[PDB]
Amino acid sequence: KEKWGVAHIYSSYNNTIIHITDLTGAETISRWSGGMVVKADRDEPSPYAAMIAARRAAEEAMEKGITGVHIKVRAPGGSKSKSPGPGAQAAIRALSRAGLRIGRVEDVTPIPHDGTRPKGGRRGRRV
RNA sequence: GGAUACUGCGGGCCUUGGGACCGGGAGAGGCCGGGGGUACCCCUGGGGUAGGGGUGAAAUCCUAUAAUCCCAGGGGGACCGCC
Repeated sequence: KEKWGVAHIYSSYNNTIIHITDLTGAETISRWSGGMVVKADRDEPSPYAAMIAARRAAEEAMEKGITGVHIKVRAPGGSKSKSPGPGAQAAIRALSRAGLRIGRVEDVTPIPHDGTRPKGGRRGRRV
């Protein structure tokens, strides 16, 4: 029989997390970060690191018996940035190549109807 | 002593300036009461294993008394995105 899961991707300017669950999101299957596959902190969001972690997670999922997968991609959002990083697309293509079938794709970046104050300081960062 | 255009004083008239009223509409004008929208933070439960965050690069910091991440619930305070 064909079973479907869900891949949550959390992408940032500093790391990428790929997490595969069942359709309910209450049972976890695999979880891999860009910091498990490199040793430089400045490479955690490299799309190659993302590809590698995606491959590991996909192979573990297949071993567990997962065939299809829906996708929810996310940036931190809220008061932080609303734009994903560059590892998300890499991870998606890597999941496709690993051998899983892909279903729906959606963005779930949480966005403020009007909310809290960000960290700048009325003048932002000045480096 | 004389004159009466202008100004002042006294008395009548006018509607052009201003004010009052009727009508159908506009608008984030103000105050009061009620109902909501996402997001964020804390707590409690379930899943899961080793890093998460952060930078020009890093480290102080959180983490094995189980973090980041995913799910189900409870509470609280500010704000009202796109249009």
